[PDB]
Amino acid sequence: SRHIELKYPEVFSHGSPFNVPAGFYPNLDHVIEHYRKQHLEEEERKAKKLAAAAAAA
Amino acid sequence: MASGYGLNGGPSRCFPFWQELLACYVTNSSEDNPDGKNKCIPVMEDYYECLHHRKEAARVRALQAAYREAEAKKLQENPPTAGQIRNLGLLNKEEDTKKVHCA
Amino acid sequence: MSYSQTINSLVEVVLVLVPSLVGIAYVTVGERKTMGSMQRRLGPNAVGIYGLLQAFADALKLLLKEYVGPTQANLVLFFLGPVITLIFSLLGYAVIPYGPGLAVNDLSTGILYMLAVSSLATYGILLAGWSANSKYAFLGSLRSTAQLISYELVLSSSILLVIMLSGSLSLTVIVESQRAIWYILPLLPVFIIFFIGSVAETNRAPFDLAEAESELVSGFMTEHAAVIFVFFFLAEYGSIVLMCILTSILFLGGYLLINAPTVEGSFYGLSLGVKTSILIFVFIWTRASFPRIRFDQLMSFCWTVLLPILFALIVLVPCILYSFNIFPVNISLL
Amino acid sequence: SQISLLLLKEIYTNGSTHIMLDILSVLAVISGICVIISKNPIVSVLHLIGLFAYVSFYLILIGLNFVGLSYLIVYIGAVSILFLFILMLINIRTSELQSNTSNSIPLTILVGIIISSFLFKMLPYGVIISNKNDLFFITSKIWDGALAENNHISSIGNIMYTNYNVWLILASFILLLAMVGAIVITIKPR
Amino acid sequence: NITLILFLIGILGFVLNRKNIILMLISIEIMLLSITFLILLSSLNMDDIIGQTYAIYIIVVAGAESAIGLGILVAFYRLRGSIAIEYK
Amino acid sequence: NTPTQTYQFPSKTVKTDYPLIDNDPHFTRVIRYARPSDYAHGLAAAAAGPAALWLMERISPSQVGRGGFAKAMRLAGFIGLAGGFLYFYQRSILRFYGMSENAREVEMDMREMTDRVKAGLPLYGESRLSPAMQGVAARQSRYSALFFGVMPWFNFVNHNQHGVDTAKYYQQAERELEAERLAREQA
Amino acid sequence: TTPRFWSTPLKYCRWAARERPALFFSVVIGALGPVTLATVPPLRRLIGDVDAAPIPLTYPIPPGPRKQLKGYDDDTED
Amino acid sequence: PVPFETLIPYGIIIAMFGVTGAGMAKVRHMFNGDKRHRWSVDQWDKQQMERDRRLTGHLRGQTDNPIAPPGFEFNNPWKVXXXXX
Amino acid sequence: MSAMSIYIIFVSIIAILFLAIDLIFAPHNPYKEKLSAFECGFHSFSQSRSPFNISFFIYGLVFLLLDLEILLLYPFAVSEYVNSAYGLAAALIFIGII
Amino acid sequence: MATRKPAFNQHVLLDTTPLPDSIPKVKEIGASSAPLLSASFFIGARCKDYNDDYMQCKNENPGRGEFECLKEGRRVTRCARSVLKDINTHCLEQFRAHWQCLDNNNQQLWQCRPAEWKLNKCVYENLKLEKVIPDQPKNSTPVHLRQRQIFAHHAIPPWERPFIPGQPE
Amino acid sequence: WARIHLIPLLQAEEDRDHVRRYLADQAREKGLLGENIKVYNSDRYVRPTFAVTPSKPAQE
Repeated sequence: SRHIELKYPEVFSHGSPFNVPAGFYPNLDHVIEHYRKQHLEEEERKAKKLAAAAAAA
Repeated sequence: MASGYGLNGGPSRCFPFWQELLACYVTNSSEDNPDGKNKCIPVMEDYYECLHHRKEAARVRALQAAYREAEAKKLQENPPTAGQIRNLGLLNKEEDTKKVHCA
Repeated sequence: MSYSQTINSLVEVVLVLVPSLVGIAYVTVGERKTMGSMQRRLGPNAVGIYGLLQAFADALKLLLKEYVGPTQANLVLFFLGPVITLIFSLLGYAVIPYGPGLAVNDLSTGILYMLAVSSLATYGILLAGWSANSKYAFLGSLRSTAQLISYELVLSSSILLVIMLSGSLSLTVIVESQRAIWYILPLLPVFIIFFIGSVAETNRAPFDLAEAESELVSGFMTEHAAVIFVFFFLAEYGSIVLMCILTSILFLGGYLLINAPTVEGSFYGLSLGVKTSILIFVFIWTRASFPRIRFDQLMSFCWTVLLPILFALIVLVPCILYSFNIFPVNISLL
Repeated sequence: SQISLLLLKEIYTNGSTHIMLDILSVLAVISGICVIISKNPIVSVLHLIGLFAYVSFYLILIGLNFVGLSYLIVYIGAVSILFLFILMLINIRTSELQSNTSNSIPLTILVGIIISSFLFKMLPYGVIISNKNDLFFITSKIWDGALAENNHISSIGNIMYTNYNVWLILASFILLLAMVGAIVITIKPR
Repeated sequence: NITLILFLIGILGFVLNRKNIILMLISIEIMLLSITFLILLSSLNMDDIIGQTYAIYIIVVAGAESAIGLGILVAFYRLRGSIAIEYK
Repeated sequence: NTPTQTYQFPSKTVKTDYPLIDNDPHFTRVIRYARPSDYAHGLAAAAAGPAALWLMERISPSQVGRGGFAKAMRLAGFIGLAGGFLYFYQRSILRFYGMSENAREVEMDMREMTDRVKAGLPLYGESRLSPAMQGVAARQSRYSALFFGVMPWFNFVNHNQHGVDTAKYYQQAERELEAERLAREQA
Repeated sequence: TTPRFWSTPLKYCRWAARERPALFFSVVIGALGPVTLATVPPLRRLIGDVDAAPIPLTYPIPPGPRKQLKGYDDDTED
Repeated sequence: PVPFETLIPYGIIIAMFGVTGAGMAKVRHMFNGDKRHRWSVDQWDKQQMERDRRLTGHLRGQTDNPIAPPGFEFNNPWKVXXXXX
Repeated sequence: MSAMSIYIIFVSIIAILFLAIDLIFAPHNPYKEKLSAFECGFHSFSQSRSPFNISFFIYGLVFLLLDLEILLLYPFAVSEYVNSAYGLAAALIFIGII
Repeated sequence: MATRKPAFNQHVLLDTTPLPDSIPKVKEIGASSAPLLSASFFIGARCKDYNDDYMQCKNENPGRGEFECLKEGRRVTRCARSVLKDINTHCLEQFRAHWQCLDNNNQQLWQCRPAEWKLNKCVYENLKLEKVIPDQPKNSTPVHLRQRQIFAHHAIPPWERPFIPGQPE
Repeated sequence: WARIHLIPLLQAEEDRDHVRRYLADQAREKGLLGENIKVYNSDRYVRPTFAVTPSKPAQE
């Protein structure tokens, strides 16, 4: 793979909370949407596997 | 710089440029398409430009040589003295300000 | 501004240096006259009326006394050390507030500035003593190095406990913070410890090991004569007053009171001087009361008594602050 | 016709002169040389503390007041201790007779130029600036970023104990090993 | 630019030194100083407090190194009796 | 009372076998959700270290002086207690990390939290610390029991950044609020 | 002579106070900190002593949509 | 009895501190325009003092005039330096 | 020009002016016995430039590191309002290991 | 220009060029530092919405606030000129009495409490505006309404009383 | 809180100055360099690090 996935995607929440100029920080709503999708997808994937075992019982 | 923490306790001046490059990579690069990250190239040059300033150093060099060679050649009538410049926008120095602004 | 920058800077430096160098001359006469009273003596009373010209005769006598450069001595260093000690001792007066911000430099980090200037001036003592290449001056310089390995951590530890209350590192803000209470009341153990370290920091008795006359002949200054000796004396006595000022800055409210600007500014100046003069007396009283400690015992006293107690306060004091919701805001306010 | 650009000298509120950084810079290199070419280990260590003082004064003049004072505070005590070890572990007289030859000058020139040429490109535009049309840095003011301006010592304190506390914890372990190791190897055996 | 010049002094004062091991240990102190200076000067250009934080941690480990060095040097001297480095 | 946004912060997604409940659980939850097996294993692990140093003494004596072995027991006793508590904490938090079978934990998580919703109280509780300080705390301790072999760390901060969409709790409680009202109607 | 802590902790604490006071009382003063952190805050909030709100260190940007303000427009300038 | 000659050098030391406090305050009260000086100044105050020079010519001059003097939109100073960015 | 810069100048000129007077208006008559080392009146072995035991050098090593430790505590002192509880814990963890 | 604080600034650069006719002109506020601090809590009490609208616009256009929120900035300047005029036409003596004390007192509000308590009651009964500071501890009396100021060099006089709106003498 | 009230009318004046000089430089470049070269790929305003100055300060 040449694609790097961040070990720490929480670096998107970094930055000083003090002396912030207005409009200094970029709007990263799309990044949060992407990370939410990954969490929903992985959890959805996980819920569709432990139910197959219930079927295969 | 990339951290988000500057010298006055406020945020680093190149942090918005770093967050856009990270945002661009995460939201364009993927396993399905290795080449989405080519969208990140202009975003990457800007982060380096806010860090080192080579392109803004190059523009000011060009314009500054162009500017001085024009003002040097340009006709000169009367130089506004430093005292006149110091009197710009004062309370009772209307004459000095008008001379400075040539209005 | 109204007049020149350079002139304002000029007269402010003069108003700080000149009255301080006059104040240094009188601490030397005052110590000689104070111990004598404790010793049932008089002290200087014949060089000027009531002996008030004695320090000037001593000063003038030495600047007209022959300098000797020993053959065994590294001479450039033999002169460099006293010059370093004098300049870097007198620099410490450049951040003293004689009123709110009435300092030659109202620096945001004037406490660290004082630690840097004091540490650099002791290195002159070390260098001058070694440079002499005589046994007693060699033994004197080694004691001065042992002494700074003893008191420097003690002062730096002590001051960090004051900065936890003030939150500033600026000398005026610490004084302004004491309008709530003088720091000698809540920080009473720290005041004793800082005062003890200041006596050791100044090589004053009972910690006069580097220049002890009953063990070494003059210690580090034994080969030093004329102006070189006088550089080391002005450094020492100027250090005494400066450490008394700093102790008054950090624990006794500094300038806080116990044409119109002139009348008010005078009260700040007197108030700082009165509290400094009391602490100057405590030094002289201390030299007159106690025997000299042994240098092994001073190192063990700072390192197994003082520092262990100071580290435990460094833990305890912020725990009291968070518990009572009294961490100071670290913004610019006072 | 139109002036449109006014260069005015700043009356007050003006900064220092940048000439002094060139004075401190040359003295810092001069002093660095003398630390290694001097025949006596005490003038060598005297030049050492002078080198740190010039580097520290440079740091104060560029506005890095805490690190410059912190450098001078820590390296004066350190140099004083280094002095103490030269007295104990070096014969001063025999070392002042420890004359060296310049058979290593040709190596110096080659090794000097080759590293310097290679690392000159590694350093960035921010630093290589100011090595008849010069550039001038322009600064202005903001109010949103000035509501509570902190001092650099406070800006580091704002994060040294929360965001980057792992470095503090590791730092502490290095100091602990030095406090234990440096004593285990030099303690009087009894 | 003073960063390279200082770094070259400490590198040769370490490798070209024919006097004693305290001067060896001094020249390391010079190299670290020049690197810290490069990091401190860059951090002011990029508005980064992290570079000053990085600098402060190179000072703390540079003092830890010099204490471990002086401790090892004493151990070696007690047994060898000279910390002079010998050529010919 | 829907927040209209249930994933405020970007979080790391890990490929694990079981469902993720909380990547940064509070210390009280790790203790509360610990199974009786976790007490049993941690207690045995704490006993293992001084019992090991006892057997080494019995089979191969150290030939130590008169009071040295009792001193060594006190150190071995502590290190096993410290090592066995980290073992017990790690066993419960993995069920929170989705890295162990956690069917019991999921249901008692869905009950506790949906109770907090209908009570109107904050899911993860209230914090004296500032919102940014909470972030630093979440980013220092999330998934941090994976490093217990090297550096221990426990979450004592009530923060809202736990890596899970909170919609399922709200989406759930209202259904318990829908059925409660209907059941009250027929009375 | 000197007691051992693990044999008789109280006789050791008496000996440590009398014979090694600077070291022993360092441990008391230092330990008093974590005792302060565990007892003062609960009792302070018990008696209504409320920790103050954090002071603003950055402009407090209001949340929610903009308020659709009418007034102070360009026409009002003259 | 009281050895008052012993106390005279302490009276002189105190007076010199009084001279210094009196001197500093007067020369800065003069330098700031017959006005008490400023202390504990941050980037906000330094900027506000320069915005007073923009309206009055004196860094410490004050105007309650609600309207700016004409040309105030142009005298906003931009600082120029050769080296320390 | 700033008060600090002139302050440095004046203290140095005073260090020069005092020194210059003594270098000019005092007699200078150097001879062999005047220029010898002081040893209470008897000449002895010159051995101040040879290695000398220091019985307190272990203090100098530990002094080196505890200075680094108290300097690392000074940013906390000037940042307590923001460090608060979470930052206090790390400062206590650091001072406990030290 | 950069927000870095200069260390070697020996020169100043100006620009006589005016904003283009396409941008509406706004007369800038002419008040200096001491008057603006004495009127700040009255600017806030009248122009909060406009101040809050400017900043929310800038946070709505990151990196572009200077060029895309100009109308809001003109609105704040106009709103804040209204209070300055209002204070002038109705509190001129008290307003000057306060910000002059502030100029002599390091712009420290606690150092000029008797002048604030007079100016505030004049503003409250004339411009109907009232100083409000959020999240002040409820147990303790507000610091701007405390009779005794601990950090004031000159003690607040017993005769001078703090001003609370809605309470008579 | 007293500073927070002053911040928007002060930052509104600073922005008018910043936009007044940026627009002025954009004109001064199209008239001297023929066009406006781009230092930044983005449309975001960046506070100038370098400024063109005249070759001489006011005569005084």
